[PDB]
Amino acid sequence: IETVPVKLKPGMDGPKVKQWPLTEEKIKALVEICTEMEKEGKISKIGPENPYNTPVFAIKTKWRKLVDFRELNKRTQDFWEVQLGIPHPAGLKKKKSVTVLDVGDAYFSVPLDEDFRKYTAFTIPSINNETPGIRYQYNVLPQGWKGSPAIFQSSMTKILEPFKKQNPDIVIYQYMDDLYVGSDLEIGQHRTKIEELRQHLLRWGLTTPDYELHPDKWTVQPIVLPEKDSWTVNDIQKLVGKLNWASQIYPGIKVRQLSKLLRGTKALTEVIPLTEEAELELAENREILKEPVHGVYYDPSKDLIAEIQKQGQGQWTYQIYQEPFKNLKTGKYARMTNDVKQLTEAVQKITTESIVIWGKTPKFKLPIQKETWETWWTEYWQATWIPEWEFVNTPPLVKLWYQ
Amino acid sequence: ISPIETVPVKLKPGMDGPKVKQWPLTEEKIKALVEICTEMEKEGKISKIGPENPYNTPVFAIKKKDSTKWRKLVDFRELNKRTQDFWEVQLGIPHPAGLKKKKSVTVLDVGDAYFSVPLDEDFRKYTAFTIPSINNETPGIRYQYNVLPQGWKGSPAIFQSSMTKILEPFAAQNPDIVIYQYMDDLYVGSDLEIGQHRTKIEELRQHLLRWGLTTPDKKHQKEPPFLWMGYELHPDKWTVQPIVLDSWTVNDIQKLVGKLNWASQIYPGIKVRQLSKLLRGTKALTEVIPLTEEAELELAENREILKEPVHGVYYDPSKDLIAEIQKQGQGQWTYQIYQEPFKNLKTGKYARMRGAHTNDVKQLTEAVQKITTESIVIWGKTPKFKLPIQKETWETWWTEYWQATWIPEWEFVNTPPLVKLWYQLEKEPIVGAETFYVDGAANRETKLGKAGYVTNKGRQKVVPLTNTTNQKTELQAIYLALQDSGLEVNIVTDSQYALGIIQAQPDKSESELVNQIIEQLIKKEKVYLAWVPAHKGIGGNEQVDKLVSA
Ligand SMILES: CCC(=O)n1c(=O)n(CCOc2cc(Cl)ccc2Oc2cc(Cl)cc(C#N)c2)c2ccccc21
Repeated sequence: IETVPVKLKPGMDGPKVKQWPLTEEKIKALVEICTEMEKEGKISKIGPENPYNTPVFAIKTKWRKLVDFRELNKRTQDFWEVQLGIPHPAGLKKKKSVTVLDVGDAYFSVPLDEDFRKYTAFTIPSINNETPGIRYQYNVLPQGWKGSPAIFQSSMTKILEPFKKQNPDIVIYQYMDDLYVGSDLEIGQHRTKIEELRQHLLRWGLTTPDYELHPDKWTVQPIVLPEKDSWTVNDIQKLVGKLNWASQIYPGIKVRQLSKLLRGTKALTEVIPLTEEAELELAENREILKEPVHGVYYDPSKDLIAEIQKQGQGQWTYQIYQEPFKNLKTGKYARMTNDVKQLTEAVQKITTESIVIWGKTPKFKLPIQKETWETWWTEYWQATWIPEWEFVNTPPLVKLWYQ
Repeated sequence: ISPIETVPVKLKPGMDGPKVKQWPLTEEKIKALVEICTEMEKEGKISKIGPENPYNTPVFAIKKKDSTKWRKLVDFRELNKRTQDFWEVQLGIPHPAGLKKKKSVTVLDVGDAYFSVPLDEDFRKYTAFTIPSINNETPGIRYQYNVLPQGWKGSPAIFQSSMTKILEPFAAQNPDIVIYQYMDDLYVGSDLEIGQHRTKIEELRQHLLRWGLTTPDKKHQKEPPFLWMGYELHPDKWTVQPIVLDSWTVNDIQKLVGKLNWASQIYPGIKVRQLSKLLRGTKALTEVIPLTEEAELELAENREILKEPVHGVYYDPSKDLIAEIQKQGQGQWTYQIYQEPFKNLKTGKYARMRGAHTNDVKQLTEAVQKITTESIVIWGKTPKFKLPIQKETWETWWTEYWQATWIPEWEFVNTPPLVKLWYQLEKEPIVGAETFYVDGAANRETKLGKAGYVTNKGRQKVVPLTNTTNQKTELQAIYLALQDSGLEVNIVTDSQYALGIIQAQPDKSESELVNQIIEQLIKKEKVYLAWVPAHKGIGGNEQVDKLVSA
């Protein structure tokens, strides 16, 4: 088959990234996987004249390879995002159910431009440096790579055309390695269609590993001020603080009346009666806070940002946004667990949501020390993709005031 | 010399070969450079060339020690600066503690390693050199390499890569043997009978030779003194090679610290806190330095530890790794890793990473982090921990801590000093407790300002301050309200800065002011601190801000 030529963005060199060290169970898993892959010509071992490197992991009963093509993608996908891009349906966010299929296997049937392949180099590392790492590079379309779905996009339309005609009301979107299938039918009916699709795909050669999302049920986390019968001076001071903050997210907030209550030098525990003006000023602000924030648009040109705060009791709040106070979405996960297992489950929940809504992953700011996260994220992780992340290590002293 | 395939090599994208002038040389050396090259020419290592090649790099001759035999040294600096980048040879050396105990172990060095491996034909032209002419009259004689030049950027990596190829089949045919690779050396170990081990070692020699790589036979090194990369490797144990050291320059200091750090692999509780403080400014290696009684006592303790010889074991997969951490002084920690109850695999220290307002639990968690990672590199799994902190103390900390944190399987070890939380702020305002409204402020020109408070029972105070920053005053105010307080106080600031410091429950800081706050916060019975926005018409705040801003 012919190879679609691929050129990095110009004035850019291929990825050169340190391979984090692995446990011996993952390494064994990886040499098993990559050995099979090589017999099947997917990859092949490589010289030392190839200096490039992209990291590799093992995530899971059987093991799965995972490659971090985040640098390569930042150096290639951006060109293919223009030249060879993939449109995102505004309707998928509205479907009742969205199932997510893995169609990574598809990519192993298109070959990659021989001139590109050196840039897909990875290194299965070795314990205690007993040996040089095993080095390979890809000859077919790699699973992590934002190029791979883009090139296969043509072939992928030809396979789904029959189904998309017998079923014109189901939405299908392709985000690197995964197929988002949204329908508006009973879970049981939707569950079949998907099974009917899986069979379609297999008829035409796409294996699909043998969950269910409900986006219409999705809703933001509104700002909620306390609703108490008697207010201590502290109770009022805090309420003043929270509003004073909301003023950024929400024009129309007022604290004159309520701050009047705090006229003097009182003790924190003293109970204060609420003046009618404040009870109204308070009553007006509550309505505004209930009002869905209005006037924030998604600007494709810009990166999304996701912040996550750890509340207690297994709960985590988040906000996604492009500019500081102009929030595209906010949410709260409560868990049914290691903090870190919780935090990776969040990151994955948020990324999925963000793929479905905007066809974009955000860049997380994770409240966890870097090395702890680098040491343990792959332990809980089940996604085929990996978002960008930085680490906040300065406490969000801001009172949670996010519920 | 090897039928091994060659690695395609290329010069940098927009660069071309070297063209350096060859300098004149004592005629005695010219004769030697001729004999050496003639022999190399006879072995195919080098081939003579004509004026068509326009590239040159310089050659030289060193006495070859006391041998008085001379040796050839080409200087490949330019060529290397123009030779493409490679996949680098691993920098990490294996740590002897991660070496699985094996009955028999053989060390096989490879003779003229590089010269035994071909060079990409199309690259040879650039590896060209000129033997200087005897008299300035006669053009010199010219050559290029057909094998990996010794000074070249690429010889190591290409040598490594070709050896890996030559081992893959053998190493597959014989899973019973474990072959390791480091530079020119191949360390093979086995659990077979001495005879079966030797038979396979010979079979290996046999194999390597068919690929043009020679190895010793019964001139292999003897085990007892495997002096390797700084270690003594005995068949039953490993240690560090003996470490010497009274001198008081700067460079003498760094060498000493480095030697001590190297000894910390295995020698428990070598200390370098003080001595590393004497590395302030530095730069002048010759600069002399005053030996503090705190650092020169340190060195006294160290010599005593270096009088006792310490050994470590090799590693046993069957058994668990254990790691146990002791708090040593302030911001200093120490740790052993072991499988049996007094037979250490290795030890080490961890010291408080740069940063103000630290805390012992946070540091402990950090140290578990460095040990966990270390473990994965050496052994490929994480250890079970033995830590001196109750699970009451940890579970409290992590549940309230703003970040995610995690520590794997661990067990309390009642060995003082125990890691504890020196205080805990109240979650809720205290009834019947004076409510101190504090503020501070300072003038960015005059480096002056005021600290103060105002209370509900009418109490007030202001003190003047000199050479202070606004933060330092925000924080000083807190200190006052504490000093002039009971056992139970409520404090109200507008300082996000000050709030943050205290809420993070620092256990110490370099900021004496913080330490005073901390030592006050201990003596207190209960403290609740609370935050209000500034200049927003809040009560005590407005009053306190007037008191000390004007
Ligand atoms: C009864 C045990 C015994 O005789 N010895 C033993 O167990 N060790 C530990 C190292 O064991 C090795 C195991 C394997 Cl699979 C491979 C090589 C090993 O040795 C190396 C490793 C390295 Cl990176 C450098 C060198 C040098 N120079 C040797 C021993 C080490 C030395 C001598 C004997 C043993």
